[PDB]
Amino acid sequence: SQEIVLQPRSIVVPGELLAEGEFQIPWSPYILKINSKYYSTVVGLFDVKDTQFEVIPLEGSFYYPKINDIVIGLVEDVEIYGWVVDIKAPYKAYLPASNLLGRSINVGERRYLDVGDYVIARIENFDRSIDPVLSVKGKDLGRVSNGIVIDIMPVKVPRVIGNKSMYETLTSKCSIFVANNGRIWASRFSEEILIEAIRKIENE
Amino acid sequence: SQEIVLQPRSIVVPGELLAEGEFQIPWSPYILKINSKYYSTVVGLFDVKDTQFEVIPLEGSFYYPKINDIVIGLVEDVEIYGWVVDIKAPYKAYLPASNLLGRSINVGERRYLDVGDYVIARIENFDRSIDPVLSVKGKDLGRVSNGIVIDIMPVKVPRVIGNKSMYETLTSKCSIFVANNGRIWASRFSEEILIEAIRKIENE
Amino acid sequence: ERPKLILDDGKRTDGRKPDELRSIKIELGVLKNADGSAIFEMGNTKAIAAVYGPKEMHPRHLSLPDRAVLRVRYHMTPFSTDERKNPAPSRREIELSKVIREALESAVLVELFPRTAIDVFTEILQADAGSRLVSLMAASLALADAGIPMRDLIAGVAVGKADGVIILDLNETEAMWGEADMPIAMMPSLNQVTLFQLNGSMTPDEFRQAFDLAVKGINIIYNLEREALKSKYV
Amino acid sequence: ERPKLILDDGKRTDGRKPDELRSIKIELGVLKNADGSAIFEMGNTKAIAAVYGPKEMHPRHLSLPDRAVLRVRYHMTPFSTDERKNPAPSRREIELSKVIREALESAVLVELFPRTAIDVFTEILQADAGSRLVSLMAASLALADAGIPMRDLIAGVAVGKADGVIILDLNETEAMWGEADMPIAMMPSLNQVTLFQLNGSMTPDEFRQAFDLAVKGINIIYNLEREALKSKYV
Amino acid sequence: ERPKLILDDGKRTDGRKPDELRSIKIELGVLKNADGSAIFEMGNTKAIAAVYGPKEMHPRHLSLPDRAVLRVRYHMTPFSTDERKNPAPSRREIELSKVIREALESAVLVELFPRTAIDVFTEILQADAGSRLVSLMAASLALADAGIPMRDLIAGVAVGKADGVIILDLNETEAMWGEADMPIAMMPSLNQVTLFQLNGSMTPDEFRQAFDLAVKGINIIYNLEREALKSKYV
Amino acid sequence: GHMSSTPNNIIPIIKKESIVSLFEKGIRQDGRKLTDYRPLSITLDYAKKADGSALVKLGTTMVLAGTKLEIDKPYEDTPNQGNLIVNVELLPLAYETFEPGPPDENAIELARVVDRSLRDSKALDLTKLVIEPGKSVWTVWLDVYVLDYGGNVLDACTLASVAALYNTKVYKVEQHISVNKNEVVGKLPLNYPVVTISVAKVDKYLVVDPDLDEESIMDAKISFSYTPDLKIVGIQKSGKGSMSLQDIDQAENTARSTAVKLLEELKKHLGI
Amino acid sequence: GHMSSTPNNIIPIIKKESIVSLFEKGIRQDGRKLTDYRPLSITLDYAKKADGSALVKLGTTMVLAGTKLEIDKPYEDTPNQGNLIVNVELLPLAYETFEPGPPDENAIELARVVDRSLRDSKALDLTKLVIEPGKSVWTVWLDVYVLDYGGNVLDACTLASVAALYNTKVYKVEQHISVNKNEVVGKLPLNYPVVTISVAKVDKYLVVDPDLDEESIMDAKISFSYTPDLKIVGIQKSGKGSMSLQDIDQAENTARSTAVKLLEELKKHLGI
Amino acid sequence: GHMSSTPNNIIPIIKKESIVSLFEKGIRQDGRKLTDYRPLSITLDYAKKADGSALVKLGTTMVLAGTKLEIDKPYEDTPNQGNLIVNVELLPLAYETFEPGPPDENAIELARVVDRSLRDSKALDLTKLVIEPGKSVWTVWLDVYVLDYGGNVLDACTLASVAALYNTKVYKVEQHISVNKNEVVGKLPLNYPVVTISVAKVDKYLVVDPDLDEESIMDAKISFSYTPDLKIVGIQKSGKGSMSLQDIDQAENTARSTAVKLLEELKKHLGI
Ligand code: NA
Ligand code: NA
Ligand code: NA
Repeated sequence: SQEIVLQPRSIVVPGELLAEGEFQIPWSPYILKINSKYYSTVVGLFDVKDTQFEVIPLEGSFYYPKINDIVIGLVEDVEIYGWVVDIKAPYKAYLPASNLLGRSINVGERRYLDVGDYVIARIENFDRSIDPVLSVKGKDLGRVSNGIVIDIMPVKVPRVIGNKSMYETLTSKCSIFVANNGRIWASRFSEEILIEAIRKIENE
Repeated sequence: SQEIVLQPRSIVVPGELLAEGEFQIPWSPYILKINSKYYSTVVGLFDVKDTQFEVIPLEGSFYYPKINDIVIGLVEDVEIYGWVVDIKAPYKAYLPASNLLGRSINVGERRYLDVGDYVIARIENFDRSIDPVLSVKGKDLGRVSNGIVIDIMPVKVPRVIGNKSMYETLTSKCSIFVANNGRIWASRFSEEILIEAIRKIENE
Repeated sequence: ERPKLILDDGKRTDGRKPDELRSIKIELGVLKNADGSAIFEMGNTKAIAAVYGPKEMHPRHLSLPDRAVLRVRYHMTPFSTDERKNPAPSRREIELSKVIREALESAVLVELFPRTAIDVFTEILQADAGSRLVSLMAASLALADAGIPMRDLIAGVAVGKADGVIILDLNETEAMWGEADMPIAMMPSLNQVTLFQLNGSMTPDEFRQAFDLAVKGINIIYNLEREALKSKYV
Repeated sequence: ERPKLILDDGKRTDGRKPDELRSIKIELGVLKNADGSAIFEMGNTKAIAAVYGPKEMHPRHLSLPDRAVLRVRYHMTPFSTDERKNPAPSRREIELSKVIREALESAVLVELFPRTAIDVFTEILQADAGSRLVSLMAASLALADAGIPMRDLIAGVAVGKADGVIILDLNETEAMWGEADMPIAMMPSLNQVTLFQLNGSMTPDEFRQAFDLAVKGINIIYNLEREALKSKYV
Repeated sequence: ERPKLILDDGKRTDGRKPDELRSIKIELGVLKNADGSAIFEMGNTKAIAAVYGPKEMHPRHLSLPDRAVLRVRYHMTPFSTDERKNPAPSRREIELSKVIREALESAVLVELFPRTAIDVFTEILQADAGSRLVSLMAASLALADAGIPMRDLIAGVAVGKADGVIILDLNETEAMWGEADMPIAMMPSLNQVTLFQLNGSMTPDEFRQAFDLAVKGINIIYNLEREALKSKYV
Repeated sequence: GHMSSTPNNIIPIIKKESIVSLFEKGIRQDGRKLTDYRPLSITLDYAKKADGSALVKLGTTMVLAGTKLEIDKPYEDTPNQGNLIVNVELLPLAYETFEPGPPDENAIELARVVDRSLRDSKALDLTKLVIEPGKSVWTVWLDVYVLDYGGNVLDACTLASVAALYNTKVYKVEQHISVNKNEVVGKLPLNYPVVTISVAKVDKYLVVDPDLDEESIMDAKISFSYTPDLKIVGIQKSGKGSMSLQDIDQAENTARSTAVKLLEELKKHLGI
Repeated sequence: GHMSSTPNNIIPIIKKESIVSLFEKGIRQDGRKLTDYRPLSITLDYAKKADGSALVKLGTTMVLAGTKLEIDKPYEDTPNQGNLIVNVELLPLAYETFEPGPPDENAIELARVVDRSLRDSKALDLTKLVIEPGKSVWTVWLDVYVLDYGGNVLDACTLASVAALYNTKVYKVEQHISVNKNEVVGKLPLNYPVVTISVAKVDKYLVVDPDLDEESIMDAKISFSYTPDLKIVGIQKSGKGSMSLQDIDQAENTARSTAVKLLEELKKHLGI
Repeated sequence: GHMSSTPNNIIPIIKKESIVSLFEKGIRQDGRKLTDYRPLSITLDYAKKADGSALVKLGTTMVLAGTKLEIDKPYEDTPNQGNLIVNVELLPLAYETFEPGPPDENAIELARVVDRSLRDSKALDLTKLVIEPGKSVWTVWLDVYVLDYGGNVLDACTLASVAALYNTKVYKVEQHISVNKNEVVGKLPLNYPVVTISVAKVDKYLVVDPDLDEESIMDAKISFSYTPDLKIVGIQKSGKGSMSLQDIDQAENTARSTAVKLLEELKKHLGI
C-alpha cells in the first residue's frame, strides 16, 4: 500500500501531499511526515531518486551549516581570541585565532583578517546547540586577496555545479570556485560571468 | 550578665529581641547581633540548644545553596559546555558537560539532559562570589526517569525528615527521597502522600 | 442596521451573492531586500508582507533554545482607512499582531532554527474589512517566498451575518453594520484552524452554518494561493 | 480651611480624638503566586503588597556585587480615589515609589543576597490618606511573609495639624484641608526612622509635638503588626 | 515679509551691515565634572556644551570595533525661546542632534579609541537664530577642552537673504522673515565643510555669493576660537 | 512602533503525565470534572471608593474590577450614547515573570475581548447612559486588575467585569451639570449578565476552566461568550497551537452547556 | 530625552573597487552615467482609500506616499492658511536592520527635509486651503512609507510626495460644515512640482542618485531641491564625512543640470 | 508602568577617613565649618529670554532656573488662582553617569520637593496671578536645570527657583486678551523668600550642605525648608539609610540656625 502522488519534477508548495504509505526516507527539512502521509514544506521541485523521494527547494537565501562544508565568509568582528564571520547562514561563524596562527595568541598581538575581509574556510564544528566553528587549515583556504565574490541563493549551488557540467561551462567563458554557502570566488569584460550566474538562479 | 529573653519554642518575628549579653553564636541569617543584643530577622521559632540559641525560619520558598548539599534541579537551558539548572535558589545552578560525561565535549555532539528534565545532583562549588556548580558523580545522582517530584518550602526539609522519624512514617504509607532544596523524589492512589507533605508544611 | 445589507434581489450591497468571495489578486517577490514578500488583495482590502530570517536574535536571552522566535507586526497605513488612521499602534493593532503571530506559529517549522528570529512585517495599504486575514495570508505567502519551511499555507476568510443572512467574505459596510463578523483561518490540507474570532452575535446553529460556509471559501482561496506560488515556475 | 476639622466637642470629622488611630486590619498570605503578600487597611485606606525573590537579576549589569537590589512599585488603582485616577504613573507615584524603596532599604538584609533582585509591588485599592505608609507597612509585612530577613518591621503613621490642633493618623479630609501632614515610618525596636516627610507648615515646637505623638501611634501599630504575623502560628 | 529687514540706510534691524557678525564671547572650562566644557555666545544666541569620555560603551554591541561612537544631544531649554519651548525633544531637536553629530564625526579622531563612546551634550540657553552652529562650536571647543584629539576646530555661521540682500549671521527676525537661511560649518584649516543646510530659497548665483560671504565670517570666528583656547595659557 | 514576539512556566516532562492521568475518568488533579469550573467567590463592593466593584476568586485566580463614572460629551458620531472604556492590568503582583509596564499584548487582548463581549452582548445598552442627548452622557470606566494569576484569567475578568457593572451606583445629577455623590439614584442598567467560557485543548481532551498547570501544557484554548438565551456574543481562539474544525465544534457544545450553569451561579452572586 | 549616536551594510574591500572601476569612463555598475537617475516608475492613485497617492519605484527603492485631508481650525497665528503635516516611515519591511518603532532620526530628517522643500518652494500655497477664513481650513496629512530601501530614499520620498499631492482629490464641503465624499470638486492646487537631487561624493567622483552599494561607500551626500525656474529651495548635507567647498559647488552645478531632466520626467508622469 | 530600583561614585576606603578626619575639630576638607554652606553666587537675569532667571553657584554645584509666564484658563476647581508648574532636569552635562532621558526619579523628587516648599510656604500666592477671575490667569512655568552636579543639588534648586521667581518680569496684558512684551508692568509678587537646608548624617556627625564626596559617604540626608519667620514649610528625608529620632531633632535645630543666615544672604542677592 504505497504510492507517490505526483509526477517527478512537479513544482511543489508548502502543505502539498507528495506520498502516502510507509517509506524509509532520511528526515529532511523539506518534507514533513504525518503518520503515513508526506508533505512538502517549501516551494520546490519534487524529485524521485529510485524508491526514495525528495523536494528540491526553489526559494531561500540562507545557507544551513553542515560540518566539513567549504564556505566563503565575510569577517564582521575581531574579538580577543578570534573572528566573527558572516557565512550567509542563520548563525554567525567563528574562526579561532589559534586555528589560523597554529599557536596561541601572543602578548600585544587585524594583521591577518580584519572587518571586511573575505575568508575561505571549512566548517569544523556545528550542531543544533552551537554556532559554526571555522577552520582555515586546508590548502587554498584563508584570506582572499584578488578576484571577486558573487552571491547566489544557496539552494542554487547544486545547479551552478550541475557531474560538475555547469562548473565547466562557466569556466569556458575565467576561473571560479563554487562554495557551499552560495558564494562564488572568481578581464573586466569577462567579469560578466555574473550575467550567467543570475541566469542559473532565474532559469533553473 | 547574660539572658535569653524568650521561652524556647517561642514564635518570633523580625526585630524581636531574643537575647541580651555576650554569647558566642555562629553567625546566622536568622539572627542579627547589634552590640550585646540579638534579634530575629524572620518569622520563626526561637530554639535554644544548650548554651546556644537559634531561630528556625517558618517562611521562605527559596533554598540557600550549601556546598555538598544534594539537590533536585530542573534543567532550564542547554549551553555549549553544559546545562543551566533551576535548584529553587536565588541563583541558577550549572552542570558542566564534562562532569556528566567524564570527558570533554566531542565534535558535533540534549541526548543526556534537555530542557524540562529533573536531575539529582550534589552542589560542588558555591560561595558568595559565584552561582552553584553541580556534580552528578555520586550514585543515584543524575537524570530522574520515573516517579514524581513534590515541592515544599526548603525551610521545611528538616521537619519532613524529623532522627529521620518523619522520613520513616511517610514511607510506611511508597518510596521517597528528601532533597536539601525542598524537593522530594517519590500506586496512583498512594501518590496521595502529597496530602501528607502539605500537612507537614502547614502543621509544623 | 441603517443601510440595507441584503437587497430585494437577495444580493449584497456590492452585487455579490451570500456565498460569493470578492476578487483576489496575489503578487509575490515584490520587494528586493526582503527575504520573501507578497501583496494580497481581496476586493478593496490590500496588504503587503515582508519576511526576514531566520537570523540570530541578538539579546540573546529572548531567544528560545529549541526553536525560532516569530516577530510579527500588523500595521495599517494612515491612508488605508476612510478617515486618517493615526500611525501610532492602536490596541486593535496590538491584538491583531498577536492573533496573526499565533496563527503563524502553528504553521512555521520553527524547531528547525533554534536561537533565531523570523521577522514578519505586514502593512495594510487599503482596509475594506478582512484586513487581519489578508495580512495573515500575505505573511504566509511571503514566508513561502522566503523559503522558510512550513507545514502548510494558511488561507482565511471572514463569514458573518447581515440582515439575518449568513454571508461570505465581508466588506466594510457589512463589518460595520451587520450582526456578526467571524474571521477564520486554516491550514487547509491539515484540517487545522489557526485563527478564529467572532464579534457581534449568532445563534449556535448560525455559527455552524457560517463555519461551514467559511470552509468552502477557504478552499477556493487556498487553491489560488497554491497556484500563485507555482505561477512563476509553471 | 473650608470644612470645620475640629468640632465644638473637640473631636474630628470622623468621631476620633486628636490622639486616636483609625481601625487597622491586616491579612497575610493573601496571594498564591507571590513569595509573600499582605493586605493592610487603616480606616478606609487599603493596600495590597506582593513580594518576589530574591532571584538573579538578569541584566546583569544593574545588579550589585555585595547585596540585593530592591525593586519597588507604589501604584494606585484608578478606582481607589474619589475621582478616577489615570492608571499611567504620575509624578507623585514616582516620588512615593522611591521614598518607600528607600525606607525598605534600611530594613531588608540585602547583603545576604549579592547579585539578586527582591521585587516589592504595592497597589492602593482605596485611598483615604496615609496610603504611602499603608503601602510601606503592607510591603514590610509581605517581606516577612516571604521569609526575607529584615532587621525589623516598619510601622508608620502620618501626624499633622488641623484647625491648630496636632492630630494623629489623618484622613483625606484632614490631609486636604489641614495645615500640615507629616508621614513618619520607623523600625521601632531599633529607634530608626525610615521615612520622614512633611507637607504644609508647622512651627518647630509643633513639629516636635507631632513627632512625639507619631511615635506613640507607631508603637501601637507595630504591636498589631507583630501580632498579625504571629497569629497563624499562635 | 512684514517688518522691514534692510532699512533705508542699508543696515539691518539690529544696526549691522550685511557683512557684519554679531558679537562673540567664548568661555572654556565652565563645568567641574565634565571632561571638557564651553559656553559660546553669538549675539543673543548662547549654548553650553559638556563632553565626557572616551569611555567604554557598556552595551557593548552598539560599540564599533575600529573607532569611538559619538553620542550627541542638541536640546533647547524651555526658557531659551520667546515663548516657552516644551522640554520633550521635538522633531527639530532630533534632526539637529544628527546634523551636529555628523559634523563632529569628520573632526573627531574617533579611530584612536575603538569600542568607546564620546558623549557630547549641548543646551541652548538663549535662542536668537544660529543655535545649531553655536551648539556645534561650543561642542568643538568642549572637545578641545577635554583633550580629545581632533583634526581641526569647527567654526560655522548662517548666511541668508533678507529683502533681497545677502546677509551674514542672521538673527531671529531675519531667520523668521527673510527669504533664505543657510547654516554652514567648516574645518577651516582643512577646507572641509562639516554642516551645510539651506531653508528658504535662493537663485544659484545668490547661493554662491552667500557661500563666499560665509567663508569670510567663518575665518573670523575660527581665529576667535583659536585665541579663546590659547588664552588661559597665553 | 511595536511587534508581537514568541514569548515560556517551563513544566517538567514528568508533571504533564500526572496532570492528564485522570482525564480518562473524566476528572483532573483537583478532583474536578472536565466540565467543572473551580470554586468561585464573588465579593461585591470590595473597593469602597469604586462606583461599583467585584473581587472574583476562581480557584487561585483573583481579579478585582472597579468602575468609576464621569460626565462627558458623547463622541460626535454617537450623540445618543454614553461610553464604556475597559482596561485590564496584569499586575506584577500576579505572577513572578510579570514585570511592570503599560499593558502588554496579553492585557490588551483581555481588555478587548471583554469589551466586545459586553458591548456585543447588548448587556450594557449605552443609549441608557445619556443625561442630555447630544450634550452630556455617562462614561463608564471599567478597570480590571488581575491580582493573582492562577489560570483562565479571561473568564475571571468577565465575571468581575459583569459583577462590577451590576454593582455600579449611579449618583444624582444636578442642573445649574454636577454629580452629587451624596445621593445614589440608581444602579447601572444591565439587560442581563454575560459569561465567557474558556475551553483548553489538552491532547485528546477538552477541559473547561484550565488552571495554571493545564494552561502550561495545552495546545490552544478557545473562549466563547454567552448571554442567558445562549446566543454566542464573542469567540476568541488563543495560543500558539491550532485546533481542528471538530475540536472547535465540540468545544462550543461543551462551553454552552457549562455557560448555563455559570450564568445561574453568577446571578445568585449578583442578587438577580 | 534622546540623543544621536554613531550607527553600519558592512561592505567587502574587494567590492568597493569594482563599484568605482568604471567611474573613469563616466559609468557605474548598472551601465548608467554618473549623472543619470535609475529607471523611474510613478503609479498614481495606487492606495485607493488615500485622497491622493503615488507609488514611486526608483531602481529598487520603493516609496508609497498617500494623503488624507481633514477640516480643522487654522493655528491661531495663521488664520488664513491650511496646514501641511509630513510624516515618513522607514518600514521594517524595507531593510533587514530596520526594526519597528516610532520614527528614528533618519525618518524624522527625511520628513523634515521633504516638508521644507514643499513649503519653501511655495509649490503648495497653504492660503489656498482655507474654507472659511479664521474658522475652517484643510489639513493635508502626507504620509510617506518607504517599502523597499534601495538607496537615495530622499529623492524617491520627494517624488512620491509631490505626485501624491498632485493626485489629491478635494471633496465637496457642505454648510449646515461636513465633507461629502461622494462629490470630488477639485484637486489640490499646486503651483508646480519640486524635485530633490542627491549627489554622493565617492572618492574623486560625484554621483547622482546613489544606489545602496554607492551609499555604503560614499564619504557624504548633499541634496539640492529645485523648482522649475531652478531656484534652489532646499539643501541638506548628510553623512559622517565632510566635503570641500569646491565639491559642493560642483555638486550643485551637477544637481541643477539633472533637475531639469527629472522635472520634465516628473511632469510627464503627473500629466502636466 | 514603572518602578524604583536600588541604583552607585564608588569611593575608596582610604578617602572616607580623610573626609572625616577634621570633623572632630568642627571642620571639613575644604576648611568649612560643619554648619557652613559653600561659597554662593547668584546671578540674576542670566537667561536673557526667560521672564526671570537665576544662575546659582553653590561650591561646584551649578543650577540655572528660568521662568516663562503664559495666560491660561484657571483649573475649574481653582477659578481664582493662577498656576505654578515646576520641572527639574538633571542634565547629562552635570555628571558622568547621567544619561539623557525624561526626568528620572531623582529629578522628579527634586521638582516636587521644591514645588511643595514654594507652595506650602505661601511665598507665591497664586490668587495674585488672576487676570480675569474664572477666565484668565497666569501660569508660571519654572524650569530648573542642574548644569553641574557638585552635591546638595536640592538646596541649590531651591535658591535658584526663589531667585528666578523674584526676577520674573510681568508684562502688560491688553484687552480686545494679549500679552504685550514691550511693556513690563511689574514683577511676580512674592511674600518672602524660602530656603531649603539639607543636613547629611555622616557617622556621628551632621553636616550642612554636603559636597559630592560627603554625599557619597553619608547614611542619609534630611532637608528642611524655612520661611523668614522660621516656620518649617517642608521636610524630606532621602537616602538608603535610616536616622534616629534624636538625629532628626538635632538636624532640624541645626538646619534652622543655618536658615537664618542663608535667608539673609539670599535677600542680599535678591535686593530685598
Ligand atoms: Na502585539
Ligand atoms: Na520611582
Ligand atoms: Na537625533
